[PDB]
Amino acid sequence: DVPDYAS
Amino acid sequence: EVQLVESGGDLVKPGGSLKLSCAASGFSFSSYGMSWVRQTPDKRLEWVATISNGGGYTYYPDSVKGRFTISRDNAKNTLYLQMSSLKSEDSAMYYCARRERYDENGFAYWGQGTLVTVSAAKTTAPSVYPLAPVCGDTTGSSVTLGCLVKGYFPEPVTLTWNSGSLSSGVHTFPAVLQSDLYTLSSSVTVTSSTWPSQSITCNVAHPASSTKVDKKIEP
Amino acid sequence: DIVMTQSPSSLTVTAGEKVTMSCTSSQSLFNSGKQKNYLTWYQQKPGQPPKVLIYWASTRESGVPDRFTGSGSGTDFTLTISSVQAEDLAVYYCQNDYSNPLTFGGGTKLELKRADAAPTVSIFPPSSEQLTSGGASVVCFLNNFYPKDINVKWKIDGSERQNGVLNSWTDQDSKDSTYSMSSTLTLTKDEYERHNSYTCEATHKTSTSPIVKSFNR
Repeated sequence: DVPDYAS
Repeated sequence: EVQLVESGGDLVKPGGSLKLSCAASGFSFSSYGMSWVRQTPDKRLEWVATISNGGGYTYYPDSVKGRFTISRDNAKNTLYLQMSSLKSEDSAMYYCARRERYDENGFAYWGQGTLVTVSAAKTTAPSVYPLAPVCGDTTGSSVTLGCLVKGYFPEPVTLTWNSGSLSSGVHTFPAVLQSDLYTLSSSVTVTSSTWPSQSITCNVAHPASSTKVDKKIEP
Repeated sequence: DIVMTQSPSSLTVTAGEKVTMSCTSSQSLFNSGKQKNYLTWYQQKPGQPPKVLIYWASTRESGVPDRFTGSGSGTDFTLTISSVQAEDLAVYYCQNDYSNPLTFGGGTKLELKRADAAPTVSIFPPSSEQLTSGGASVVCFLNNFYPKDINVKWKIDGSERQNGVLNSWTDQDSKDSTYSMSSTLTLTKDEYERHNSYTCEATHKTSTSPIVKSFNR
């Protein structure tokens, strides 16, 4: 569980 | 087919709570993050929350930070949003949208929307008024007549001219909010050889109070 | 936050012609690593949610037509439709999709060019049914005109009435590309019973002088 790319 | 269907939108008292649901389909729900994106009545679009694919990362704008919480159920394929301490600025269409973790190419998949209204108003059925032409303007080629549907809450209202059979020459103007209550207006144009020989009755329906009102334009 | 800006707000187009919309972030949306700008363009037609049109500023999505192209880098972005067809009269949004918070511009909304037409103005006194309940709303309609910018004034016995008027404008009618406006002046029956005439005065480029509609009691 990856973070969000716009972050 | 990716399907993201929302539920829950309603009338809420300001300083209340509401919990919407987004049920996703045609993909593996867990490999993608999600967002809630809302639309206001001025068609201003804004982001509300993002939750990553395993619910281990959540993201909020300052507006909504500490008032709403995005959460998911990966087993049940369902995404949620618990709204609390609802102000009237949060009345909007709430959309769930997928974050495209693989393509990183924007909001490709949106839902249908569910609508929240945060208002301390009360159901009030309207006053319909017939607006009958006046001066010697009256007879030319066309006479224009109307209906004033003043002071109602909530929406919708269905307005017709003679039950739907008079659609040519009709103009229904948007509702405007003037402190909890709306007002709507319509006009229809018919020849001088049509009214007052024929009769026109504006019919307004306000389902939120079971009101059915027929208003005849008469001179 | 990266605030986004769209200009123009409305754009009048003729079908077959090229039309250009601009978008501006306050901060570069340039992903140095991936080497692309993370700016997306959306199209929403009424009722529908938005639709993805171009992503990574310039990459046209699948099934989107050829006539749409995204241009620009850093802070200035430009959407082009090159033979605007009739099915493009929609609202177009640009989006910062680089850093959360994700921000949307205000939209540029296409409307269709058509000849000028003058408002068909009509005034209505209050209904006796209304007037029974103590209210006096006077209604004036300005139906079927083009271009969209009109101004209305209410006068009661020649004086300008400022407060008490409510106005509701419509969108560009589908069938004939025109616009319509209604103006209600709402007063008390008391007030209404001491003034003898009510005039509705309106100005539009079609007209040198304001258009005057009055009734008397």
